[PDB]
Amino acid sequence: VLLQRISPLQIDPTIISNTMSLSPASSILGKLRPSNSDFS
Amino acid sequence: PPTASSGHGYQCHVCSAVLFSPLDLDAHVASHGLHGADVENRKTAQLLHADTPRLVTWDAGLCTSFKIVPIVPAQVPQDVLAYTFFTSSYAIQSPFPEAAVSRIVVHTRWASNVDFDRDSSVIMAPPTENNIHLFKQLLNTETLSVRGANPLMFRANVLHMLLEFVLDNLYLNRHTGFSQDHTPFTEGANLRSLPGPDAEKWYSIMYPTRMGTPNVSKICNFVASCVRNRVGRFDRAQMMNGAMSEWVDVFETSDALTVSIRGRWMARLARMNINPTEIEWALTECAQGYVTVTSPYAPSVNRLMPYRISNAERQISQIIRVMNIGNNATVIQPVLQDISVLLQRISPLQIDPTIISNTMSTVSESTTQTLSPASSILGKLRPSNSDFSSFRVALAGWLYNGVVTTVIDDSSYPKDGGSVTSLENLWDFFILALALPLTTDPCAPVKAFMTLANMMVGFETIPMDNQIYTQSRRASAFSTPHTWPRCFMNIQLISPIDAPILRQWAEIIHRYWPNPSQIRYGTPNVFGSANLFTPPEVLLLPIDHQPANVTTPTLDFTNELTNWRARVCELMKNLVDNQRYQPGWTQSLVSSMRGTLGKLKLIKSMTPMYLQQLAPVELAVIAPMLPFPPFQVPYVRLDRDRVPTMVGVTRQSRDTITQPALSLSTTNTTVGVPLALDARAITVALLSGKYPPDLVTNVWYADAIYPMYADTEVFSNLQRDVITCEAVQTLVTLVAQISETQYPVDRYLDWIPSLRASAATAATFAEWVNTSMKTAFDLSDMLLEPLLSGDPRMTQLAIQYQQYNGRTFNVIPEMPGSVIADCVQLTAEVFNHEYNLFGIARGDIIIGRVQSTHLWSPLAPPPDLVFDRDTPGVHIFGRDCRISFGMNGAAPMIRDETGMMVPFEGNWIFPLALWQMNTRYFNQQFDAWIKTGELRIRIEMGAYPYMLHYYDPRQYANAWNLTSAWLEEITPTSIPSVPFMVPISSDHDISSAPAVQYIISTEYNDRSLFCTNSSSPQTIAGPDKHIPVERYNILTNPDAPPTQIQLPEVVDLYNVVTRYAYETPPITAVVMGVP
Amino acid sequence: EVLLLPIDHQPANVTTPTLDFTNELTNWRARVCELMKNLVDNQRYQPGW
Amino acid sequence: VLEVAAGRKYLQMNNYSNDDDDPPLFAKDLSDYAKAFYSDTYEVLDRFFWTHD
Ligand SMILES: [Zn+2]
Repeated sequence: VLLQRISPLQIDPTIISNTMSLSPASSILGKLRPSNSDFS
Repeated sequence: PPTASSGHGYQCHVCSAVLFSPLDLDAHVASHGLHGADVENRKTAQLLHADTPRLVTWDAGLCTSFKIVPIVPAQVPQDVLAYTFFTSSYAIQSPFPEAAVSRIVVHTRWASNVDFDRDSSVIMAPPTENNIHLFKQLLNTETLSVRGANPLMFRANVLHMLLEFVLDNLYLNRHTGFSQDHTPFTEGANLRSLPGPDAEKWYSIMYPTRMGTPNVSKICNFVASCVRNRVGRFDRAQMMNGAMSEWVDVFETSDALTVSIRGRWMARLARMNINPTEIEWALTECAQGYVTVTSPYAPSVNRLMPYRISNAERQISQIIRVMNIGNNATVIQPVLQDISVLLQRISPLQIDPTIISNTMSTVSESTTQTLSPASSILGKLRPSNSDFSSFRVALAGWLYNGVVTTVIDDSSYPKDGGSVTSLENLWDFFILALALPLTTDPCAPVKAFMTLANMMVGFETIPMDNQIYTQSRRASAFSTPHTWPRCFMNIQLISPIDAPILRQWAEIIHRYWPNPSQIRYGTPNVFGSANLFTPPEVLLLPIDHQPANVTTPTLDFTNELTNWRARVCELMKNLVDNQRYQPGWTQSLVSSMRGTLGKLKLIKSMTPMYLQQLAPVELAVIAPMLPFPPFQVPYVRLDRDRVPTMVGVTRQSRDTITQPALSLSTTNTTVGVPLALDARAITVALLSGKYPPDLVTNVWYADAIYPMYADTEVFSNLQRDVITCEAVQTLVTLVAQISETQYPVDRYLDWIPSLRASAATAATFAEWVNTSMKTAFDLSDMLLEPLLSGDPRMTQLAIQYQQYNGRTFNVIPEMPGSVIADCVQLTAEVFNHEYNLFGIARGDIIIGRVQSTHLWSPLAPPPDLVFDRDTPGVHIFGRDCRISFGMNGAAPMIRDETGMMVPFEGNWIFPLALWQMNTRYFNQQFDAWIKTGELRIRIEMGAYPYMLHYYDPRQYANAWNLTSAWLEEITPTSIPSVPFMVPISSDHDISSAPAVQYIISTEYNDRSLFCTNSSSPQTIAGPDKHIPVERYNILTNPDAPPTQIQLPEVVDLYNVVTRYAYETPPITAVVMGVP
Repeated sequence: EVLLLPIDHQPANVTTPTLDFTNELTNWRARVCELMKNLVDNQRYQPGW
Repeated sequence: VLEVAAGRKYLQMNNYSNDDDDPPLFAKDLSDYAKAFYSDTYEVLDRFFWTHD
């Protein structure tokens, strides 16, 4: 938590979705599940 | 489908009956009348139709951006001059603000009466107010103060401001009208009358040299030294009798900067201009003689219709479009859909699947027999005109094999095997063998060969490459060039002793498969060449094409697509021949199969003749009017070495690699999506085909092709392409100013501070540029967003495909110029000299007390008050600044940059960042010594916004209350404006009083000062400045020609401007077609 | 006075290109993607598609 | 620029079955193996092949 609070880095999974836009694209989208936001 | 109806509706209401359902009701009444938003949606709408921008917009007000505002009112009622001297007493209205202190400010389009505003504007209050908010818009999102700005973003904010200043001035100077001067003020001049409610107030602003000259006041001193005969209109082109002369040249108030910008804009528009003759030639050549259009033959009235563009712009637009389409299959399918729709509307062919039934009902076969080839193929084929759109989608996919690849669905294959003893599988083989040559899939021949190979396993045998892709492997899985078996490329491994029929089928595929061709659509005179890999104006085709000889077509069996069917039927005849492959069949069944095959090989169908003679003509007539131009790659017939294995586009460099030809191999993204089709439907459409009773193709196309060429909408897409290229170039040229890019850009604003931009900073700045260019031009859809999802400071465009050989073909389109980037660079080059007029000052400031009765201006201080680095007795700080408290009376000390420690007195030099990082520890230690002590500091900044405070010289004034609220508000993120105290000018002598200055400049920043005491004879106390004659060169220098401009260092505020009266009608109002 | 790290470290600056295959982790991502590409290229390992 | 379709320098019989001792025909035995573009000047021909694949 201390590193998370003093670091400049921000982690938003929306970059993956914006870059993506059996459909391998949708497959990896569903397998990464960017909507989850726990990066502990 | 086979829908039914159920229950609800019952109202016949023509004969009062009640039905079983509302659908039955609808069919019943019809019989009566007859007898008796995701981003994918955004991209799809984008492809189908974009948003045309607003290129031509007119302006009827005087073309200027710099105005003069009075800052201090004149002392008109005074006790040295009687009030009868001044012109104000007589209500004479002068061209200049009659005040004690004037000054130039910047208010874009303040005197303008536009047709369509562009929403961009650089409005500046006078310097006495606060203009800090013009420099805290883009990246200054965490400055707590309201009147505070971050100094490390002045360059980005100024770049955005200059882009706004250019976008606000993309107008055409409009011609209004004139009248003659009935007064003796001018020798009968023609004076422009601009529209508006209050127009009387403009004839004294536009024409400075009409005013009388009764006084020796400064305004009259100026006006009495100007030239007499440069006023109003002095040239015109009157080409028609009483028809509003085309253009004029007029002397009037306007500044060279916006005049040059609008001149560049008009010179860019004049290059795209096409005339009705060229338009009708292009349309006739596109329609290929089926549609005629007429233009007039008289002296014109100077239309203006910018629609012509180079080929580089169209190629770049096509690259961006493919970049959007890549790997979706729902963004591209609607294009194929509506192409098939208009093919249905235009084509004369008509698929009636009763030919198959009428030809199969005449087959002679017994009844005491458990098999029937006729019934078998009728069941396998199912002739029904429900969905023959598969045929049209296949025909439309020929225009797109770089992105779309039509492939036969695997539901058409024989369901995990299929043997030659099974009649269903035989007919399946026939259907697939006819349907495969009409797909743009490069692996169709091998899929056909291995359909037969799978279908006969255990009867014949051939050696395969490995044990995975064996002979029993599903035929639809051989879908890459790597997969083609070695025995299909070396024929002598299919030895005729063991696999005779299979070797025969292989040789038939190699020799008689259809051959490519081309048709040469379009006309690149008016339009360009959107295609990237084929030569301009060529259209590749998977089949041969030779035109027709007559317009009344009749049947013939002399074409490629019929010879293919003949060969397939001959080989199936040989296959059914032997008893080796159907040991149980009888002579009657063998003869019946022969009869069905021989009757199916010669079936009176018009579809092959159509595909040879008329289909390519229709594709070529439809292509030039498509919203998304064709994107093809070559159709390699059967060679394996040349099949394309990819096509990818790049949009940024990779490394320290400046050259796209070297950075393109490993920084591309593959593009392409396959579309499945129906072999059954394609083969039914290919077997059933007939024309109308007596069609005459010239008349048919002449009255079926008219509407799509009367609809003029492809001309409005070329303007969108222009705007796209302009936007990409402007993005490159502006990002190169704050970052370090690969292009040889010029740099003018390096003296303004700025931070160290990263990817996030560059992306944000690019977003601001994108939105600011979309606000002007009235755009709503995406533009420049395909380039923003990466690193915007290494951008580059290029496309390529690769063959199975590994030989790659690339297309690096050359970037044409952009008038908007040229004008932004011009505005920056002018800012470099005229920065004061936009509110910025250069150099740094010197904080130190100066008390004296003198009247010099702080924006132009005397020489022996500034000091710099190379001055004796100066201390430079910055690297490790440490303070040490004094003890027992000894003074405190601060650490020099060279390790020495000095007291609080003398001349110092700080970096502004060094002050900001210690804004509070330094105020408490230093402010007590600057105020009353002997300390003096030169905070070096480079660029800073300022604010002015005027005071009466004959009363005590003190600056500490202003200069303390600035020092104590300097912050590690923001600084407020720098307050200066300027004295007021006086046209008569006064008594002096002590002043106490604290802040002064180190250069000359008093450049926006226009005139001081402009109505009095003289200026006796304070900073005086007469009207700047160099600003009005062509009016005070008789030798200068009327069209001279000194651009980089003077704005010139008055010059000759040209005004147009062109007219922009629609295309169809000039080029009429003949119905 | 040493702090071991399982990766290389370089001096800091924010003005360094995103696509920089001198970086170890960026190079690793690029190499893994290249190998999976080579795996998928010829369809030698994916029958049944 | 006149365009004629070249045809069949050779001709094949029934007993010709791809033998190692049969004479090679060099693909000039079937219908369409090439097209001939005749003109009067090689400049005109070279300009023709700008808009031709
Ligand atoms: Zn009825």
